[PDB]
Amino acid sequence: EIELTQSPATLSVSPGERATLSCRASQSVSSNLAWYQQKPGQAPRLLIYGASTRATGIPARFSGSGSGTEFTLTVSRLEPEDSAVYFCQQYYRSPLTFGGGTKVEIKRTVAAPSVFIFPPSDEQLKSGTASVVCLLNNFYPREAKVQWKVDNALQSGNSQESVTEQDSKDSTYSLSSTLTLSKADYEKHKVYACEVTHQGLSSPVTKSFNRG
Amino acid sequence: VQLEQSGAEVKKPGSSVKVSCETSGGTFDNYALNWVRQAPGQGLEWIGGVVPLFGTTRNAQKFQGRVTISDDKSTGTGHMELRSLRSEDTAVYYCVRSVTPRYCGGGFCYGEFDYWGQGTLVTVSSASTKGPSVFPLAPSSGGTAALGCLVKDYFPEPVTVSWNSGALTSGVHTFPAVLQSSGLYSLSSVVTVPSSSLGTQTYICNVNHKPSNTKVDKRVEPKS
Repeated sequence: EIELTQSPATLSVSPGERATLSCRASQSVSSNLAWYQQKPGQAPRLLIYGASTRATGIPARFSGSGSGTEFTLTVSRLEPEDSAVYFCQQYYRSPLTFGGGTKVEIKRTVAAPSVFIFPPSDEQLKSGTASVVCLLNNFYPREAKVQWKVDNALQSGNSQESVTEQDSKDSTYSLSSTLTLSKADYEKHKVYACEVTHQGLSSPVTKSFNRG
Repeated sequence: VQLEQSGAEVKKPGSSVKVSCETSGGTFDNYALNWVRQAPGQGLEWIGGVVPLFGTTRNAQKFQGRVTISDDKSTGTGHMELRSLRSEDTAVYYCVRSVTPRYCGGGFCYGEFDYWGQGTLVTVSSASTKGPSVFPLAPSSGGTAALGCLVKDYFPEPVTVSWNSGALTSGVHTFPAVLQSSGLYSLSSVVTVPSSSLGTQTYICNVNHKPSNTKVDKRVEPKS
């Protein structure tokens, strides 16, 4: 039941600065701690076993520190490859527990999205549904607003969207809003558009297509 | 020098699942096989382990009487079995090997988790599996273009995609599946490509969905 509490949960730091995570055991694990790094998609990779003894093939930018009820993993001069969630685990006594982790965004210069709109396929329409897709590629800060306008009226409740984890080279994000309609409702309306507000665009951006 | 786990199974609630850990390369000096799971977007949860050294086992109480962790001395591989499966067990499972111990007490040995496997997603659901349908995100316009593939209405995760049978890598973005109202997932993969490229260069997306043994390759060309 050794509850490990990782604080803080979110971090955004500028490249080449210094990120500092803390793991704080509830009941003194005493030097028997580990720090794993999980990049997007990938399995975890061990960084630091013992309190602060870096594992094989890890660069020395990563440093551990701590004993008993309080620990610290710090990374200096951050590369963009270091965008990851960071977990701490104890092995003092069973059962083995992990912290909830600490996602770390790597800051970069602001970048405006490229926007692309994709009309549904003629093949999909023979099914009985229609799927319009808006793509905002390679952009930063993560926050963005994507609004769907059909027949020029604003849409609500009929789009989902999903965003990538921060890219590990450029430090950007990419996003896909998908608007879904039945075939019939899609054939009655003519003009389809997604309006994109982003901190790196002086004013909103619309990409549109007229059916036919 | 790395661990290889079985494919991603999907089991109905109340049944059992077995996950393996063949070792690419040879076997290697290690003392422990453990398993840790990570639910969809959650953190890590230890499941249990063997230490053949002492012939002993540890589990978490979630798994008491439900789990069995095996280490074949010869092959250097571990199968792992989890019975009486709940919807709550749906997660990615990780094989983990440890090389040298760091504390032994009470008949078990604990250490660093030196080596991790690729991960294995087992989904527990009475829902029937359905494989995807794949439609093209064709492009149009004079500089860089963007084309894609839409993977719709498939129930068990996961779904992997690649472009030109792994040939194309740069500027590819494949999005986190979103679960639809229907109860099926949907996913989109795209890639940014020079405008001059089209017509000449062919673009095909290859999407596998092993829980249904279906792979579909889809050709993506600009439309007339």
